[PDB]
This record gives sequence, C-alpha cells and structure tokens, in this order.
Amino acid sequence: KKGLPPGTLVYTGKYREDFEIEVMNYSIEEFREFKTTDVESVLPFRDSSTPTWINITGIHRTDVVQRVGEFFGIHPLVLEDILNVHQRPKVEFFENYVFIVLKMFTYDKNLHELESEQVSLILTKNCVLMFQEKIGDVFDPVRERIRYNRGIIRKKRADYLLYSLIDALVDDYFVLLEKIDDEIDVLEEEVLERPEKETVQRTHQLKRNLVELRKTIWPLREVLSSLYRDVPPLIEKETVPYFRDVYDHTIQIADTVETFRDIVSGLLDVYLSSVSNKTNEVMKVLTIIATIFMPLTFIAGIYGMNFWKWGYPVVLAVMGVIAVIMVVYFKKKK
Amino acid sequence: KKGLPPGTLVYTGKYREDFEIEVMNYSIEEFREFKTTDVESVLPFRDSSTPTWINITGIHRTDVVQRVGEFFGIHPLVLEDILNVHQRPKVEFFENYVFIVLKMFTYDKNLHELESEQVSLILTKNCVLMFQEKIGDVFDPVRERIRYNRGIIRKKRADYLLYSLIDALVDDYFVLLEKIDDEIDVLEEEVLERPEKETVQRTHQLKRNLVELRKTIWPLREVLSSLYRDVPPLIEKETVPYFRDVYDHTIQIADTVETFRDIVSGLLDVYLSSVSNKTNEVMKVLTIIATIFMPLTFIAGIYGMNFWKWGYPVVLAVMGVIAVIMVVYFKKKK
Amino acid sequence: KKGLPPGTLVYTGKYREDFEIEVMNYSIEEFREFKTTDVESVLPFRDSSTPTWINITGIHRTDVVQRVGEFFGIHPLVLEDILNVHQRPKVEFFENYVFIVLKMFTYDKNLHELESEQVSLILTKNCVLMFQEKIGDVFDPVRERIRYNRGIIRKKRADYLLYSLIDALVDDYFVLLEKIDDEIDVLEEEVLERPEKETVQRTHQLKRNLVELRKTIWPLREVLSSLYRDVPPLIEKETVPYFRDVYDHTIQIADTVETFRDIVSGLLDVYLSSVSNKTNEVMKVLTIIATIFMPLTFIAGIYGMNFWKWGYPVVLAVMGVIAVIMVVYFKKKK
Amino acid sequence: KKGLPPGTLVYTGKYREDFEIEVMNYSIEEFREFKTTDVESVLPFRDSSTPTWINITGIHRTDVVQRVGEFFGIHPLVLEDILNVHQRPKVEFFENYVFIVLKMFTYDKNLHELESEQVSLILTKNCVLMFQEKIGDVFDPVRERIRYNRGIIRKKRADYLLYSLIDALVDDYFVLLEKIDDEIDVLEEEVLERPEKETVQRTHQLKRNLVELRKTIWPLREVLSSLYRDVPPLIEKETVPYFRDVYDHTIQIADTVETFRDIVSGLLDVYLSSVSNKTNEVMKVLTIIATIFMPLTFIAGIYGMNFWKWGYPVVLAVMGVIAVIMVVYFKKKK
Amino acid sequence: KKGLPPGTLVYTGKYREDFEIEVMNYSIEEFREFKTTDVESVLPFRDSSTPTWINITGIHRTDVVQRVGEFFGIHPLVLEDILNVHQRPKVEFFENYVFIVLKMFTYDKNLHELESEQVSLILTKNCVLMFQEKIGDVFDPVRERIRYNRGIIRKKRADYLLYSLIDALVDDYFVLLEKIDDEIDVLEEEVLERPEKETVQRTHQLKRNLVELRKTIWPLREVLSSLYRDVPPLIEKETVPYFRDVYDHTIQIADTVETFRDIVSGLLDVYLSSVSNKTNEVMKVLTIIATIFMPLTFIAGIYGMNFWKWGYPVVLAVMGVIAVIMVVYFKKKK
Repeated sequence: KKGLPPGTLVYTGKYREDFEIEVMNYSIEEFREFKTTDVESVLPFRDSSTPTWINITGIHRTDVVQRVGEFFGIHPLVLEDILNVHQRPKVEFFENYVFIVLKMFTYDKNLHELESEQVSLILTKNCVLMFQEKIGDVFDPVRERIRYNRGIIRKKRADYLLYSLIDALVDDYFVLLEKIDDEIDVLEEEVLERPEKETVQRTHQLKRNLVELRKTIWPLREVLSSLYRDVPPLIEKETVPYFRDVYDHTIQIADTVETFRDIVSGLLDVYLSSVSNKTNEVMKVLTIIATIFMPLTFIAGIYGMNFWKWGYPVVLAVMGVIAVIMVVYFKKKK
Repeated sequence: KKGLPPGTLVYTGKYREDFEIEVMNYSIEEFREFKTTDVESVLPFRDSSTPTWINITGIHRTDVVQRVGEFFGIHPLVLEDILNVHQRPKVEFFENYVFIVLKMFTYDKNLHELESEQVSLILTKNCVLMFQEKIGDVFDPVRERIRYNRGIIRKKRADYLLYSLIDALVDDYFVLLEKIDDEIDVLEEEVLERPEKETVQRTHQLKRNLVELRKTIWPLREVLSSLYRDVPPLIEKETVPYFRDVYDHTIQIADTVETFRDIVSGLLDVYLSSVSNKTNEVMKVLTIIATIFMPLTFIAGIYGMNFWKWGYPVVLAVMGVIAVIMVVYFKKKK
Repeated sequence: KKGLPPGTLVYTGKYREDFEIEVMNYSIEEFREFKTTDVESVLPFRDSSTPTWINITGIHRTDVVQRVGEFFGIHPLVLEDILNVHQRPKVEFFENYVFIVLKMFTYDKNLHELESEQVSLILTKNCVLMFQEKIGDVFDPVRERIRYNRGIIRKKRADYLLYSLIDALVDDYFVLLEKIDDEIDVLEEEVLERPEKETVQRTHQLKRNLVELRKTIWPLREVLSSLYRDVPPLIEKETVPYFRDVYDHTIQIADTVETFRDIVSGLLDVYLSSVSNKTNEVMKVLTIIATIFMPLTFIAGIYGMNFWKWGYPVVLAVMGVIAVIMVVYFKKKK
Repeated sequence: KKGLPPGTLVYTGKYREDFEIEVMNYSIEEFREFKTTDVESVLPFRDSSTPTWINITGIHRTDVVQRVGEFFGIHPLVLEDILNVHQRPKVEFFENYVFIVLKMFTYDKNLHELESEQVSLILTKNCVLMFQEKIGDVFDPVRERIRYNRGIIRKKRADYLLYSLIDALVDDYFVLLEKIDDEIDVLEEEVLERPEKETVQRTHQLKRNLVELRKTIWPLREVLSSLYRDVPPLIEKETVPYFRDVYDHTIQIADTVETFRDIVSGLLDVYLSSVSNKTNEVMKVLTIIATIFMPLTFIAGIYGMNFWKWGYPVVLAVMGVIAVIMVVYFKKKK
Repeated sequence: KKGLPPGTLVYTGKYREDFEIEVMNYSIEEFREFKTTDVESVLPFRDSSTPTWINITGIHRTDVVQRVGEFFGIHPLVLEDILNVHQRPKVEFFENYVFIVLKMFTYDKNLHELESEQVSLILTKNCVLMFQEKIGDVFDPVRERIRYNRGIIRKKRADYLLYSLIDALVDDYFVLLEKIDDEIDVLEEEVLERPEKETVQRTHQLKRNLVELRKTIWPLREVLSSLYRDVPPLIEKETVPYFRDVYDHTIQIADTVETFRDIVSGLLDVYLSSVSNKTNEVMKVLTIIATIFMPLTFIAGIYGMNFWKWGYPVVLAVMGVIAVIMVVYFKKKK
C-alpha cells in the first residue's frame, strides 16, 4: 500500500539491511574520510568551511534522518519525501537549501527486470547530504577523484561536488541505455526469424521497462531545466556551463528513450507479419495436397465401386495428366 | 436525465438516502464535536474565532444547502455546481470564499466498473464547508488527528484544515491506483498464457475505466495548478510548502495513470499474438495429418479398385517410405 | 460545389422552405410578442430602450438578410458568413456589435447519421438578432422564461439574453452526448457478442459521427475562450460569472467527446479478437475430425484391399486405441 | 536533383513549354490588358500610381525573372526561391515589398495521384507580381471581376488586388477537398463490400495524397497567421477584415484535411475486419463438409472391408440419425 | 565503452585512421591554402584580419585538439563534446566564440543502414574551426567557390564562410532525402504485389533509419531556430536574410522526413492485408475442392459397399446433379 499520516518519517522501500555513514570532507590540499555507524560523529560538519559530502547508506533508520534533519534545519515535508521512495524525481527550492531526489537503476542480463533505489540529495552551505536505501552504487569514480586529486574536484566548491554526483548518475543512465540497446538489437532480430511462445512475453516486458524509464527520465529533464535558469548557489559562469554538459546529457537520454519506445511501438506488429507469412504457407501445403490428392481419391472412390472395363493405363493415364493440369494452375500464386 | 432551468437548486445524483451534519471545531487547546440533523444549530459557526470543519453529508436536501449558502454568502451559481455532481473538478477564486470541486472514487474489486461521489469544499474566513453525497468517506484520518491531537493539525489555521482534507483525499488515489495495479499485473500476465471469452470482455472495461479515471485526474492536477501561483488567504511559507507535497503527489498520480493507459493501449495487439501462433499450431497438426495421410488414403483408394498382384509387404513398404519422406519434408518449418 | 464570388449574399444551405420573423420585447415588468413576414415592422427595435430578441427563421430569403444588415450596421463580410452555412464557429469582436457563429445538431435514433442548422447570433446596443435555417429550435425554455417571468431573464439587460440562448444551445449538446452515449453503452455490448455484417459498418459511422462532432465542439469551446478575457458590452461582475458556468459546460463537453473517440479508437481492435478466437473455435472442430478420423479412414482404406484375414474385432480394437491416443493428445490445447 | 550553387537563378521545375506575360492595370473607370513577349514593355509599371497586376506565366526563362527583380530591387535569395519550386509555402516581409509563395493543385479524377506548380506573389508600391510555371490557373474569376467591373475590386488599392487573388486561390481548395470527399464517400463504401486486389493499392494512395496536401496546407494556414498580426502596407480597415474571411477559410481547410486523415487512419483496419469475417464464412463451410462428411466417409470406409451383414436401411438409418445429431450441434455457433 | 571521466578529452568514435589539417585563407583579391602535418603552423591565423577556414580532419589526435583549444581560449567542456562524437546537434553562445555541432550523413544505396560523422564548428574573430572524423566530406562546392572566386564568397566576412559551409551541409540532406525517396517510392510498390521473407526485414530497418534521421534533424532545425533571434557577430542585413533560406531549407527537410514516417507508419498494416487477402484466395480453393468433391467421395464411398444394383449412369447422373448444385452455391461468393 502507501501512507496515511500528515508528515512523519516512515520508510517505504525494502532495504532494511545495511547502515553506514561514509563522509568525505575535502578542501584544496587536505582530505579526510571515515565509515561510521554513529550520527554524533558526523553532525559537526554543518558549519564547516571545507567542502563536505555526507553519505548515509541505509535510510531504514528513520530517527537518524530526523536527527540530521532537525539539526540542519530541514522542513518536515522534505525529510518525509526522502524516505517515501515512490516519489517523482523533483527539484524543490527554498531560501537556504536546495533539495533534489534522484533514481539509480540496476539491470540484470538475460532475465528481463529492473529495480531501483532512491538517492536523495540536499545542498546547504558547504554540505552534500546523500541518502541511499542499499549498500553499493555508481558513485565510485567520484570517490576516486576525491581520494587522489583527479581533475579539478579538489579546487572547486560544494555545489560543483553536487553537480559532480549528478553528472556521474546521469553517466550511469548512459551505460544503462547502452546496456539496453545491445539487449534490443539481437533479441529484436529473433522476432522476425524465430517467432514462438515467450517471444511475445519478452516484448511486453520491454514496453513496461521502457515506460518505467521514460516516466523517471521525463521529469529528470525539467529537473535540470529549473536549475539552469534560477541558480541559487550562483558562482555563475563555471558551474552553469558545466551544468549544460549535464543538460546535454539529460536531453540526450530523453530523445534516446523515445527512440526505443518508438521502434518497440511498431515491433509487436512485425510479429503478426512473420507469423501470417507462415500462416499462408501452412495454408498452401494444405490446399495443394487437397487440390490434387482430393479429386484423385475421388476418381479412385467411384472406381472402388463393385456391384465398361478398359482402364488401368487408360484412366490412370488421364489421372497423371489431370494431376499435371492442377500443378500448372498452382504456379499463378507461387 | 439532465438540467433545463436557468440556475436553481436541483440535485442530479442518485443518493437520496442519508443525511447527517457533522461539525468539528477546534483550537490549540480545546476540541468540540457533535452530530445533528438541524441546520440552525450549525449556522452561528460562520463567524468563529477558531477553525471549524463543517461536513454536510447527503446534499439531496435542496433547501439545507441553500440555507448555508444564503447565510455564509455563497453566490447562487456556485450552489448549483455543488448539487450538480457531474461537474469537472475546478477551483473558483472569489473575493471572500474559496471554492473547490473534487471527486471520491469507490472501486469494486474483481467485478469491474466504478462509481464516484462529488466532494465540494468551501473555505470562508475560518470555516471549511464540506458537501458529500453519501455517508462513508476516506477523511477518517483527519478526524483521528483532531480527536487525539496527532501531528500539527491543531496548531495551524483554517486553510491548513482544507489542505489536510485534500491530502487525505489525494492519498486515496494512491490506494486506488495501487488496487488497479494489482488488478492488472496478475491479470495482464494471464492474458497471454490463458486467453478466452471473458478475457476480451474485462480488457475493454479497463480501457473504459482508465479513460474515466484520467478525465477526472487530468483536471484534478490543474485544480492545484491555480492553487499554487495565486493563493489569496496565503499565510505563504506555511501552506505553500505543504501544498508542494500535494502538487508533486498529484503529478505522481497523473503520470502513473499515463503509465497505465500506455500499456493497455497496445495490450489488445498482444492478444492477437497469443492467438496467431495458437492458430498456426492448429494449422501444423491439420496439415501434417492431411499431407502424410491424404497420399496414403489415395494409394489405398486406387488399390480399392475392384473391376498386377504382388504387394502387401511391397506396397506398404513404399507407403511407409513415402510416409517417412513427408516427415523429413515437414522439418524445414520447425 | 462551393462559392466563387468576391463576397456578396448567397444562401449555401439546403432549407429553402419556411420564413417567419418572431420578436420578443421585454423589460422588468412589461412583455410583448408578435410574428410577422414584413421586415419593415421589426427594424424600429434597433434604438429601443428595452431589451429585445428578434428571431429570423429561415435565412434563405437572401434580400431580407441584406435589409437588416444595412440598417443595424453589419459589415458585408460578416453578412456573407451567415448565409455560408459551412462555417467554423467563431467570435468576431467588431467595434459596435458582437458576432457569433454556432451549430445545432439534431440526431436520428437507431438509423445513424447527423445534420445541422447554423444558428447565428448578433448583439448590438439593446437587441439580439437571431438567425436560423429552419423552423424549430432548442430555444423553447428561453421563451418560457420570458413569457412566464421565470428565473432572472426579465430583470437583466440585453447581453444576458444572449448568454441565456447560448446557455440553451450548450444544454442541447449535453443531451446529444447522452443520446450518443446511450447509442454506445448498449450497442457496444452487441459489438463483442453478436458479430455480423453491419456490426463493422456502425463502428465506421460512429467514428465518422465523432469526428463530425469533434470538429464542431473543438472550436465551440474556443468560442467562449475569447469571450472570456474580453467582453466589450461587459457588465462583468454580473455577466462574467454567469458566462463561466457555460465555459465549464463546454469544456466538460470537449473532454466528453474525446472520451468517446478514445474508446471507439481501439473498439475495432476488439472486433478482430472476437473473430480470432471464433476462428479457432471452428479450427478446433475442423482439426479434431481430420486428426482422429483421417488415420481411421486410412487404416480402413488400406483394409479396402480386395485383389491377411483375421479381424473384425482385431483391427477395430486397435482402431479404438489409436482413436483414444488422439483424444489424449487433444487435451494439451484445451 | 536540387542544386549545388550558393544562391543563383536555377529552375528545377518541369514545364519548359510556355511563355506569356499578362498585365492588367486599372483605377476605377478604366482598365487595360495586353499579352506580350517583351519585358521592356512592362517595366515602366513600377512607378504607376494605379494598381497593376503583372503576371509572368512560365518562369523557366531564367533571365526573364532576373530582369524584373533587378529593376524592382528584389533581393537575390527571394529571386531563387521563385524558381526553386519545391519551397515551403512562406511569406517574407522585407523593407519595400511583401513576398508570398503559394501552391496550386490540379487533381486528376478517377485515376489517382496529383501534380503541382508554384505560384509566386510579390507586392510592391502598387504592383502584384505573379509567377507561374504553366498556362492554366484559378485566377480567371479575378480577371472577370476586372473585365465586367464586378463586386468592389476596382474601388480599392494594390494590396486588395493581392488579397483578391488569394481569396480566389483558397476557393480552389474548397473544391479540391470537395473532389477528395467524393473520392472517399463513394470508394470507401465499396471497401467493406468489394474486397479485391487493387483496393488497397488506391487506399494507400490516399495515405500518400492526404499527406501531400497537409504538408502544404499546414504552412498555408501559418502563411496567413503572420499576414494577420503584421500588415506593413496597412489600409487595415478594409484589408484586415477582408483577410479574416480568408483566414477562417484557410482554417476551415486545415481542419477538414485532418478530418479526412482521421477517417482514413482507421480505414485500413476496417479492411481486415471484412476479410476476417469472410475467413469465418469459409471456415464455417470448410468444417461442416468435413465434420459430417468425414465421419460418414469413414463408416463407409470400414464397410470397405472385403476379406455381420444385417442392413442397408439399418446402417443408413444410423448414418442419417448421427448426421442430424451433428446438425443440432452446429446451432451453438450461428 | 561510454564516458566516465569528469570533463577531459577523449575520442569516442571508430575512425582512428587519418590526419590532415587544411587551411583556406582569403580576402577580396588574395587566397591561400596548404596541407600540413604540423600544428604549430596553423596557429597565427587566429589574429588574421582576413577571413580564414581551418579544417582539422581526423580529431582522434587528442593533443592536436587540446593545442587548438588552449590557443583559441576554447573552454574544455565544449572541447569534450567535440571529441565526444555521440552528442546532440546544438548551438552555444559565448562573448568571444560561437560553437556548433552538426551531424553529417553518408548513405549506402540498395544495401540499407547508414553511418555518420560529427562535424564541429568554432567561430571566433575571423576563423572557422572545422572538425571532421575521416577523409571525404560535403564541403567540395565551397572549396570550388573559394579558389575560382565563384559567387560572392570572397566579398563577405568570416561569419558568411561559416554560413556557406552550413548551407552546403543542409543541401546534402536534400540529396540524402532524394536517395531515400526513391529507396521508398519504388520499394513501397514492391511490398504489396511481391510479399517475401526478407521484405519485412528491410521494412523494419527503414523504420529505424527514419528515427536515426528525424531524431538528428529535429534538433538540427533548433540549431537554426536559436541562431535566428540572436546574431552575436551579426553583420545584420547581409547574413540575417541569407540565414532564412538555410532555415526554410532545414524546415523543408523536417517536413519531408515526417512525411515518410507518416507513410511508412502504417505500411505494415498494408502487409497484413496482402496476407489476409491471399489467405482467403487459398481458402476459396481449399473449400471448393472439399465442398464439391467431399460429398461425392462420400456417395462413392457408400456405393463402395461390398457386403440394390441399378446405376452407372443413374448414380453418376445425380453425382453430376449435386456437383452442379455446389457450383451454383459458390456464386454467392464471387
């Protein structure tokens, strides 16, 4: 089911398994990280001048979110939507904090199905609050840039770090689609030249799969559309243009998914075609052999009477000619 | 049946049974409630210092609705659109009172097709006038929060009471959709593997019911559209943020309804794919036992002539060989 | 067959039968009504202080229309579109008069097909000029309101009179949809279960009707759209609220029509399903009796050899075994 | 081919046979017309204060168009867009003249498909420069209005001359669609009751043609859209109101085209229905004579044994009873 | 493999074969060109007072591109999307340099499916920086115009040279469409009257290839829509109108691809009719020879009784009578 209260902290998902707090504070020269299971050890990062990313992996522990929320000054309505996993990826704007909800898919090969967790992000002063349902993600390459000063992540502010985690999750969508395209191509070829039972079963799954994505990606476009024109954390022409490379990344997917659904729309029709092509050929064999073997067992049936003479190389000779008379007629359709 | 007069008080619904006036007045410290059949006793509540929730259930009583409209100061054209329950969910903005028309869906499981009542809301000064068609609703959580002081409902003003009732009403659609989801997931799956008579029947009703739903949800989103950028009795940064967690809740439902229709649209094309191959499976059996058994019923037919000697293990030997030649020939289509 | 002149007065319609000029002049207290064929007797009303409604039934009298225009002050371009019955319902806001083109459908039960007369309206100073193609209209209740002092038609000015008629015309469309709904709600039931010759025909005609209805209601809503954010003669806070109830009524219709088209769209798809299964109903009986009786007409055909002895109950015993072997095999499809 | 040059005068049309220049100059009481092959005899009509309609029929003569453009001061890009006939119907607003591209369709009756020529219209000081590819245009009624001095064509200025032609060009489309309506009204009838081989050959040509028009009419509507809210040469109190009845006329066309395409849309699906029902009619016949005459040819097959005696009217009595038993079973599907 | 780094420089295509730098510098009377394998030699062109076209064919050399970037002050984020060939055709606007990404199509005739290379363009001061993947392009007519001094390419500025290359590209899409046109116009025919196995194969591929085009031309028009109401380097009344004939052309393309997509849309609905019809032709032959011959193989079967006397011409007379009855009965279906 769903929820019924007015605005309380309740988890909706199904990852009541893991709990970690992977914080990675870093400036221009120094960086420190630690993976703890205590909130009192990570809260003081609030008024820290050094850019800090606070990852909480295991949002089943409600009280922890409430503890982090009441301290940072997050309004009740927002903290709820962090735990409510069936929410529409959105962008909420307030006076002192920016709130963003995102999704992260993980697809299984061969067996068709995809399940996702809700990655919640919040930007305040110099902090990036991250929220996951389960352990393990696709933020590993972002961690790598922090750990060994790769690129320019160390040089930049906190909102860049946000935009670094966003671009990396959008990068995962690329890989996701890149994994889907290879899964369509050959399996879509086996629709025309290998049509049977589960061939349709696997198709309806893809439509559902594609709808699943487009309904999650469609608002992702407007997510970045509202963040391009207003810019509350400003620092304009360094973060904003970097954001276009992420917007070009999101608009890319938008039309890329419409490409798959557009093809799979007319893909189910192709099935009936290659099946109807074999409907007629099974109708052909059945008709020819009834067209010629039916009159000949009929002329043998009346000959099978037993209550004029002549015929063995007389009737069975015209029986051989009439058999050829019907074969020639059967090449005005082949 | 439809209307004809210029704009009088006529009830078009078919619930002329129940009638009970329920009023719930509360402040930050006190709480009072009662259930009566007299309208004169609920009138002085118009100019109350403390927020008041006036629930008038069973509006088939024409003059009773009129009595409230005359006292509170509600324009006659609106009082018509309350008794007329076939209206499109809309939001009217007046200088004094706020008017909202909403729907409440009661869905019957297994046996398909749905019926709905019209919940009309009016917000003036510090009162919320609620108009229902029949006894029994989904606003019990609101009642439960007033009665035992749960959440923050007591602390806030009169407009929050409106938004509290709206949150409970919108949360019903979640369950409504969640019930339709479980009435498709296990029924759509059985469309391909178990296709029969009532399989096409209940398929078309879903198509009807989804359209019935989307044409009521589509304006229901727009009900909140004007209820965002205008907001006359504002109290801004208290109701507006709470509103957004209902606007993102109404969009979620709206787009989830689109997820439903899109799958059901091309669902009937899948049905023909489940038949096409099961038409050809009946074709393969009908052609084989006519292409192997027609030439052998013909050879026995010509051997039935009774007007060369030799064969019993000579002719049946070749009739068996020719029968095997057809087995090899029927393995270029499997 | 259409028009080619620069812009004069040619009646393109098909009702070249009747001609009557009905006039209803009323105030807050007095009321008069008279019917005449003399055009000279109905023109003095142009400068009348009291509101008046002039019905010009049967516009096939080209010269009569020319007389009214040159007197009331009607630009020839506007006069032309009135006799041009193949017009897109529109609203012209000329500096001194309001011009509105409309449509009125009368439906035939059982035997489908629809036809319309173009009801044109003009508001200037204190008079409403009405135009019809034939005798008979849906404006009977309006007359009943003026004659018997019903509602608030006597008390108001001349623009309300215009909106009274428009309210009546829209209310006609409400019954039309219900009549069409009742010609689908019960006819749809026999589309799936009684599949015959004309069953396909009516689907096409309803699709034709709904399009011939769509492209008349789609602009009809936009007629009021421009008539919403403008109104030159105005009296806003006394007309705008009234008019709105009609704009909510037309937007109800606009959606209602799209509701029908949406159902009837994939209604023909259902028809092939009501055939594919019914083809396989017959495919069963045809295959059964040739799969069990074809080897048995073959084993008895080879026993038709006359040129082993043994059995009457020796072969008929295996004939009963081989027959049952095909009865067991035919329960992997049922 | 299309082209490789930057912006030169190249003719990609295929009507290199005719060459005539027709000029009509008038004021209000006088008018002159002459057909000449010289361009130096028509150039001095640029500085003519009285309205001049210069028509250049057969633009294949490259340099002939250039001489007009060089003298009247036409910019290179437009000059090419006169000879390049594939151009998308557009309207160009420049500093000293108004340019308009319009298509004229010639429809072939019975035998389908249609070809087209490009008409170019340039409006300068007091001239309307017309361009054509072949002798044959729907501008005759305009000529006849000038010749016998009909309507009000004389009284007005130059831009009215441009609008007159356009109004007479739009009227051709009313007839053009009228010729398509009938090509559907009569042929679409015999689609459901005359299923041949080349029936689909013509149906597909409507799906080619209805696209051919809507790609030309779509810009046409918008060609007037911009010609509504702009109008540089002004005299709007007689030109703009006249324009409106050409704009509604161009909307009437656009709306009717998409009325046709929607009926033709689900038309082909109707064809499969009339085939699937007639597949059942043949399925009904093919089963009976194999459901009754397959077991009866079998009982005579077991009586084909010749290696009990009893009856002739005893066996044929049970052969006749079993046969009528199957006649009763065949009344559970009809 | 897709991208994972932050915003560095990596080639993503497949053509890591060639490397050529081609520079064309000119003015009113002068012209220069050369092919160098050294990058340092094409650097001082940035500050040339004369317009220059710098082509860097073979971008895979990351260092070469990086060298040009840091020299021209091109921001890394833009430089990425140059080597990142898997992008959306977009237009960027900076104060000093203008950037444009445009796809270029190469099509193989008869044997379907196509391949593309990304052409990057950077305009700054008086230079146009082109970025091809492989040797061979569509910029030949331009090179012809620069050397021989054809047209007005010499007389205009640097931005015109960018526009001269753009029109040369938009023109190639006309050639691409023309090929695909005849790859459909004649191939569409031979699907109805020539139905085969691989015929459905290429039908689906052109469904995809239309998406590949339209989902690349759709934003290729937006490239010019943004490049219309902007004009940073301007040169106004010279380039502004020139652009429009490149905009009108790219509109034509968009209106041409949608045309195919609308015809090829329901092209497979025709194919099921090509089956459905010839299914029933085969159904007619299968029924007749079982409707005339089956009741006569039954009479001859019961006449094959061996356990009345009379006729050879008494039975074969009624055999002929019944055979005729079935012939007359088959004239209610032809």
